[PDB]
Amino acid sequence: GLDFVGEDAYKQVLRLSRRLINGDLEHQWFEESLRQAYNNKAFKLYTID
DNA sequence: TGTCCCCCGCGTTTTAACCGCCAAGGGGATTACTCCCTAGTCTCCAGGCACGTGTCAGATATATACATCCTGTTCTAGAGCGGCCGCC
Repeated sequence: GLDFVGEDAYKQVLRLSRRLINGDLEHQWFEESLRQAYNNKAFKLYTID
């Protein structure tokens, strides 16, 4: 369920940051989703927690 | 005994070693279900062991023959000496 289709990207990355701070996201998957979601442009949110 | 060049003691400046802190995510450790194969017999039989023996490669033997090592003699190169020549 890390895909972004059928949902606004901003609310989705907000929820992703919530579970990212929550410590149950397996970080590499989170930066991979950011890479294939915003075409590598969201590199500043890797250390949001 | 000498030497000289190879290694030690020390000054200086980097450098990565140890420590403080942080997550991670493969991975060690534990628990459980289950499934194969190894524990344990019965019977037997075909390979393995004790016995017996003809035999074929190794050892003894000795003149012959290697075979290299030690030594003697000769060849040739090197240093010393002496005679001859030119110069002051």
